[PDB]
Amino acid sequence: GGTIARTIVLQESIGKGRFGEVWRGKWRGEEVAVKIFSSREERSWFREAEIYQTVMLRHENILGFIAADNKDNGTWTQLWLVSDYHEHGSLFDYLNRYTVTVEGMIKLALSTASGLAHLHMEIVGTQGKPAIAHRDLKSKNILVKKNGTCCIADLGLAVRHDSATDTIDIAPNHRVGTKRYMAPEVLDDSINMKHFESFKRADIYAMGLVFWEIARRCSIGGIHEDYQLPYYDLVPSDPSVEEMRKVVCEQKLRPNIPNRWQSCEALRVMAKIMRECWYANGAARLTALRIKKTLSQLS
Ligand SMILES: Cc1ccc(Oc2ccnc(Nc3ccc(S(N)(=O)=O)cc3)c2)c(C)n1
Repeated sequence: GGTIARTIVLQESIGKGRFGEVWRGKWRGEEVAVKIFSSREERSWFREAEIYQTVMLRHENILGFIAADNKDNGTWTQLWLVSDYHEHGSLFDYLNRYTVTVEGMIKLALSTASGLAHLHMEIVGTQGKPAIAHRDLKSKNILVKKNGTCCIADLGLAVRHDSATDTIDIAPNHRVGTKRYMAPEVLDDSINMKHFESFKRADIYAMGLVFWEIARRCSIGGIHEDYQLPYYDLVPSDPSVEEMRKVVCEQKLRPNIPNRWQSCEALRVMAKIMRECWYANGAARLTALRIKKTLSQLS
């Protein structure tokens, strides 16, 4: 019989995501995480399985993928994505629960940037990995390991670049990601979707907003800021594209960078990075590689 879903016992409901219900389960004694999709969600299940099975994807800062599989309970069929299980949940959950040291902030920002750098990087060869842009990077799509480093997950909305023919592996649909985290050029539809670099640039804007989320919780001498999502001060919960666009593109606002942060060297390097991810012109933004180097030198 099958060697995956067949032998997995589900233990705890984690919650309903955009696509896929998440569960914590047990696989030959080991804790695993399982995304369950229904048969009418086959497209999203397949696409996410496809991305995670990209040659040479595995990296310690991308979620460790185990298998896609089917499970027939006798009444209906379930479509399964199985992965490593991370007890701390998302970077969102961790930043709400906890404050971090300077050491902790740098681990979270570095590991995240290393994950994105791996995604973005083309590796030549037959086993060579295609460049990949996430398209929905946000604190809820990044998980926190026990060792205090991040890994990027929820790769269902990702696009892959064929550098041989300069084509993207899907016919992309405008504005698929989380509205709050969409880059300006996404919010106003000026993004050139027939340029793969444009997708990598949108990811960098989103990562800047995530770094901001982290930096707020770095507690030095007792001083830290409460957890907020980006633009908590400017837009409602569940903001519309129009609400986001009026703030990010018309009023040209970005999350606030507190005075406190220029006191410390680490927060000053982080603050400089945020601003250099938040340019309205994607071309001027830092690359994930360049950000990885900087946080490596800082650490
Ligand atoms: C392919 C796949 C399978 C499962 C999965 O879900 C996971 C994977 C790894 N770790 C977790 N852990 C986790 C634990 C708690 C919570 S929370 N926020 O509901 O407490 C969220 C995620 C979930 C994801 C994102 N992708």
